[PDB]
Amino acid sequence: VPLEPWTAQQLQQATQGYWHKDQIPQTEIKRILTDSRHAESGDAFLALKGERFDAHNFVAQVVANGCQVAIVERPIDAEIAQLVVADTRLALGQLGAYRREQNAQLKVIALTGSSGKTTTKEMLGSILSRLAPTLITRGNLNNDLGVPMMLLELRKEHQYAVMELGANHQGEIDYTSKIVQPHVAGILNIGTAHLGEFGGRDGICRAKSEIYRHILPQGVAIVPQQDDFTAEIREAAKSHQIMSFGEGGDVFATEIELLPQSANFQLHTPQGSSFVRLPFAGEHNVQNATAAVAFALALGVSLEDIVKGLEQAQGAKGRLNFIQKAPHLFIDDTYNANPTSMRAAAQVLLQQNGIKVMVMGDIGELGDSSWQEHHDLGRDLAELPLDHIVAVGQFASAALEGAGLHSTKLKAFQTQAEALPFLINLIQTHQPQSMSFLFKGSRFTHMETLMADLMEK
Ligand SMILES: Nc1ncnc2c1ncn2[C@@H]1O[C@H](COP(=O)(O)OP(=O)(O)OP(=O)(O)O)[C@@H](O)[C@H]1O
Ligand SMILES: O=c1ccn([C@@H]2O[C@H](COP(=O)(O)OP(=O)(O)O)[C@@H](O)[C@H]2O)c(=O)[nH]1
Ligand SMILES: [Mg+2]
Repeated sequence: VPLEPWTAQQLQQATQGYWHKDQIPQTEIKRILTDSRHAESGDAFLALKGERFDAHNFVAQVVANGCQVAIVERPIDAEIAQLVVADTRLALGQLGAYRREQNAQLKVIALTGSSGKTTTKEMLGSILSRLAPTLITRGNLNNDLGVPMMLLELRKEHQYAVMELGANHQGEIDYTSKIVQPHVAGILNIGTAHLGEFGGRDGICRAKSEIYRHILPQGVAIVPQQDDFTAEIREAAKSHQIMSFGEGGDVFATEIELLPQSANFQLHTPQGSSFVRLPFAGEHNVQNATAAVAFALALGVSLEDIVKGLEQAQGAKGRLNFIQKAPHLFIDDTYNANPTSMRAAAQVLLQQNGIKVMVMGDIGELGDSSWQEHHDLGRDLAELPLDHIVAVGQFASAALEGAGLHSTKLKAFQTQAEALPFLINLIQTHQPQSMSFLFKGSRFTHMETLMADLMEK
């Protein structure tokens, strides 16, 4: 915020809807929201429906709260101006697309990939915000509804927009990218497909490849040079000018030095080279950095400004955020977690100093291997130079059993409420000594709360 307001005319024109009983708002709309709990005077309540729910059911609530404007699929019997449209989900997409179009001064990026989307997006935001007002995706608003919701936040001051697209299924990326109308778009990588997921990895590649379809004239397609699908992705982008990142590509890194909380490397590009002291840890973040560089070069940003942007960029919440507290270290890497990611984080914890204790949560999405996965993990993780391995969750016992000849190193737990005391006690268990805490786990375990609860102590 703030938000550039809408006039009744603009709302009507973008959706081609009609004002119920000719009741046209005489004041502008300051905001368009879908949450009936927050709609107030000046807002336009957009009623969405879906699997087992229909926000049209809550229109009386926004009316009671002062809201006098709503965007609906069917006229409701209540005292409120109503812009009637055929489909409110499509109308939302049209409102975002219309605002995007009205902001002709924008240079737009759209990116996707199986991993590193948010990090790369943050890196670009850092680079571009140094130059001019820039709007980047917030949180996970990267789907059919999220993308347009973000575009509603565009303002005349914005010169750049970095839109993250997180869809993985056929036709989804075409939908959101068409709304976005990017000048530069591309794919970071193609990961693994869900167990039994229709299409497999090939399906993810075809889905994400839809991101090249609506690149504007004289635009640029960014492609990953080191991915199992590089050849297929290059073919999909053949109708556009191409720039690549990764080994053997246009933008790549050499002499990488992985430091405890950062990474050093020599950056190579068609616009020259430069050393980079990247304030992010791990090789994956170096790869994300190279992608950000390619995306930025495609927008005409100088190499000098790109490096400056990278060196002062900050990671997203829950993505390896180093929090130093007294002689103790707290690495908040709770955003999400998977098979690999969990073992990778363990290492980063090792590269640190003092007493290493990895507070992990449930890795949620291994259907039946939830026991087998956590079993082997706790086995290999407890086999590392790690000191203590606190495991919280329903499959925490699966890790304790897997520990095997390392059961004295791992102590399972069902809840944070039960584990918290163990960490507080384990703190003094080592008297005044430095300790490195690394909190990981799937998004639903919200391990950041436990970490916050332990730090607030
Ligand atoms: N290039 C990469 N390859 C593989 N994993 C990565 C890469 N960059 C980051 N990660 C891993 O992905 C996790 C999330 O990173 P990030 O939020 O940037 O990705 P994302 O693609 O936005 O996630 P989501 O799919 O939920 O949108 C990190 O904790 C990290 O382990
Ligand atoms: O009771 C509800 C359920 C959903 N929504 C809105 O409708 C959107 C889409 O909901 P859906 O269940 O279709 O997808 P989800 O967001 O849960 O993935 C959400 O982002 C909300 O903004 C709402 O207003 N009330
Ligand atoms: Mg994301």
